[PDB]
Amino acid sequence: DPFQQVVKDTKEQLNRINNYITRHNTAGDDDQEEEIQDILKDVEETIVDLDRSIIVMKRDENEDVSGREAQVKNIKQQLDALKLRFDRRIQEST
Amino acid sequence: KKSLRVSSLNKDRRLLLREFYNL
Repeated sequence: DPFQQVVKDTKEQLNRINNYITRHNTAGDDDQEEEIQDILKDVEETIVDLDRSIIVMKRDENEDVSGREAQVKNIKQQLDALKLRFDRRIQEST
Repeated sequence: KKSLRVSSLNKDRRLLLREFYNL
């Protein structure tokens, strides 16, 4: 299933950046700061893809809409948790 | 050197996107 695959890719991408923030508390590498901002943007747009997939799939008599939109909610919460860590972290020095 | 991007993620995104019209 391609949707479940993206859902998994995204959680793991999010986690990867989360782990990085935990190991490099210091808001430094302008490179990785850009790279992190690039990936997070990519994720915002990936979540629009997932949401879109659900909307056009609502007629499909198998598909588990409510079970899928619940997984997208969760991913939005995860992204939003991390955008906060990132923003908080930037206000810590240099 | 340090590497954050997940492998296969662009490719999986393209599969999901290609399914979008499939009806």
